[PDB]
Amino acid sequence: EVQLQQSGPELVKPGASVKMSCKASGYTFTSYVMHWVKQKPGQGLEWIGFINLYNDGTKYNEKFKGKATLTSDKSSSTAYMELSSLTSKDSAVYYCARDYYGSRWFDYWGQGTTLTVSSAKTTAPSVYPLAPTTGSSVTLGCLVKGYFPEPVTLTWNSGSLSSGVHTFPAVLQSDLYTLSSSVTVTSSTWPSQSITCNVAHPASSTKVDK
Amino acid sequence: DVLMTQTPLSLPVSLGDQASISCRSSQSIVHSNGNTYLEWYLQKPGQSPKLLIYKVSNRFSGVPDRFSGSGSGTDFTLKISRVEAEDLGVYYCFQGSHVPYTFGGGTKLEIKRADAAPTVSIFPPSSEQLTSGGASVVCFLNNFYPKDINVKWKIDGSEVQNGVLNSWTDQDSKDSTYSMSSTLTLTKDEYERHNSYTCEATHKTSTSPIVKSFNR
Repeated sequence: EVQLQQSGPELVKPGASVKMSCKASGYTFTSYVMHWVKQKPGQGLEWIGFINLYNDGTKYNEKFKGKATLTSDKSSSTAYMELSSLTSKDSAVYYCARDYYGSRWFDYWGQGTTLTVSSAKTTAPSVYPLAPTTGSSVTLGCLVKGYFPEPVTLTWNSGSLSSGVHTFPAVLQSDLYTLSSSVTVTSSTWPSQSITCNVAHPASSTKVDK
Repeated sequence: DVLMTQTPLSLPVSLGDQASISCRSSQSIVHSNGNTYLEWYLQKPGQSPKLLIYKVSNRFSGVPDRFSGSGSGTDFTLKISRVEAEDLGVYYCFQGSHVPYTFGGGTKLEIKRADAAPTVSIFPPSSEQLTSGGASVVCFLNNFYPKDINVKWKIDGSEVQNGVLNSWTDQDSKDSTYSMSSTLTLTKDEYERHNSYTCEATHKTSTSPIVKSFNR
C-alpha cells in the first residue's frame, strides 16, 4: 500500500525558513511526480507545484516561485519542500501528494504538516482530568489548557476507546490554545479518575497520561 | 489563472437524498491534447483530501457507485445519488489542464436530520488545576442538532459573561449531530462563590433550558 509520511517543524519565526519532508513507501519513488498543496486553516486548497522525481525537474505555481523549493532524496524516497522567508500568510497545512499517471493530478496524499508562523514561543499544555457517580452512563473529561502551537493529538486508553469520544477543536484565547475531549463509556467500565487520556504536544515534546 | 467556481457553497441534504455539486471554470479544462483533466476531491473533517473522480467521469479505486461525475469544457457536476452520513465534508473540483493548477473553493456538504437535544455534563475544576491556582468549570453538550445553541453560566444564580470559551465539533459522520464544550475560567473566586455553579443550555428542542450544576 502507498504511504506518504510527512514530517517537519510546526512552529517557525517570521522571516525564518523551514523544510518539510515526505517519505514515500509502497511504490517506486523515482518513477513518479510529487505535488505539494497548501491549505490555510479554514480555507481551500492551493497547488504549489510539482517535482518530477525521475529527473528532478520542477514546475511551480508562479505565486510560489521564490517561496517554495522542491527537492528529493532518491536513496531514501523522500521528497522535500523548503519554504523561505515565512510570514503569517504561510501558516497553513502543507500536503505532499503522489501523481500516479503523469503530472496533472494526484491520487494519494500525505497526512499534512501543520505550520504556524509566529514569534510566540512554544508552551506545554496543562492536562487536567475531568470527573463527575452519575447514572449508568459516565462522561469523563480531559482539558488540555494553555498550549501553543497547534496541533495536539488526544486519545483515550492509547486509542482503545474510539466510539464514544468527542474531542473539540482547540480555541485560541489569551494567545494560547485550549482543547478538551469528553468520553462516554458503558456501564461495563469504571468512571476511573484519570481513565487516561493521552495528550501529545510534539511542538514542545510533551507526552502525558493523566 | 483559471478560475474554478463551485456552486453552491453549502449544501444541506437529507440522508438518501440526491446531491448535485457544480463547478465552472473560467477557461475550458479541455487541454490541447484533447484530454479534460478535471478532478473531484473530498476532504472530510480532520483528514487529508481523497480523490473521488479523475478525468471528469472516472471513479477512483474504491469509490462508491453513488458518486458520479460529468460535464464538458467549462461545466462539471458531481452527483451523490444517495447521500450517506459519512459523505459529509468539503468537495473540491480541481483542474490540471493549465498551469497553475487550481481548485474550486469547496462545497460544504451538510446533513439535514431531525432535531436532537444535547446531553449535558458539568465538571468541577481538577484537583491539580486548583493546586496550580486556577478554576475551570467545564460543560459538555453532546450529540445535538441543529448546532444552534446558547449556554449561560450562572454563579449563585447570577450570570457571568466574561471568561467563557465555547467550541463546537464538526458534524458527526454517523449520527450527523454536533457536540459542544463550554468552559468557565476563574482563579480563586471559585472559593468566593464556592456554591451554585450552573451550566444552562437553550436549544430549539425545548422551551425550558437544560440545567446541570453543582455547589460544594
